[PDB]
Amino acid sequence: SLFELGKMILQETGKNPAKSYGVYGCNCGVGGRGKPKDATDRCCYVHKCCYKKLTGCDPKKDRYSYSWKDKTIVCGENNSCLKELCECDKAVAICLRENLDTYNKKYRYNYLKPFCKKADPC
Amino acid sequence: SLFELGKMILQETGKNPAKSYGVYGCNCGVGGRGKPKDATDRCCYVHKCCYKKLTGCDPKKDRYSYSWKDKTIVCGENNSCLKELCECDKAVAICLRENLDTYNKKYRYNYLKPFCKKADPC
Ligand SMILES: CCCCCCCCCCCCCC(=O)O
Ligand SMILES: CCCCCCCCCCCCCC(=O)O
Repeated sequence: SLFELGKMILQETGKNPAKSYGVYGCNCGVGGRGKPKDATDRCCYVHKCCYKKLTGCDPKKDRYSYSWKDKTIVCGENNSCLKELCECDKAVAICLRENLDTYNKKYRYNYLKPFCKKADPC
Repeated sequence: SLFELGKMILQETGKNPAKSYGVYGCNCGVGGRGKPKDATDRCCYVHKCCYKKLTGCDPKKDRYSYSWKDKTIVCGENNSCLKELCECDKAVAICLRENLDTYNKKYRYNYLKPFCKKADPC
């Protein structure tokens, strides 16, 4: 769910996840995808595409189990859809962390999301 | 949609809407309803209940028309659902402004939303 996702992003990036990513760029946070603004935005683009392969569970509301082992997100023993969900979430938290070097605060609150250029198919 | 809603909140409160209200209390922003933490939180509770009873349009996704007339939000006639939605948003934006006087920063990023006491039925 959003809870696990946020917790993962905090754990990987060290950053308040709604603050940094809730409305970032054309792909991070609320809304759908769009032409990505930068690498961070692409992480989110990839994450939303990842969600589309999911059937059987709801990425926003379904909670799942994971742990923190040797500073690594470890997706739990769940079920098939929840496992892949957890893996989508882990992957975006890692990607966001890896692209902290180019995170741009000026994209943090993109209230112009509805006007982002249409995303290409996943 | 979220676009109109965030814009009204900014126009009414003067505050970055996702920043102040995206994760506030047990009721504002992401997630569902819960026992309100304060007056600001209560505004969002009422807003979420307002959303509950709409039919015909999607409150988070569906754009609508409104105007800023003498610093008043004036909902366009739109259609039945979009107008009701517009009035839902207008109401919460006004409510949030009216309660800035007790807004509490300590509630701004409640990552423990899922553990709020269950909200009463709308
Ligand atoms: C209490 C519920 C937790 C709320 C935390 C929300 C933080 C998630 C925002 C980060 C966006 C993730 C990337 C994406 O949009 O796919
Ligand atoms: C692209 C537009 C993004 C706007 C995101 C922020 C929208 C408002 C957040 C707070 C909503 C308060 C009312 C409620 O929670 O029901």
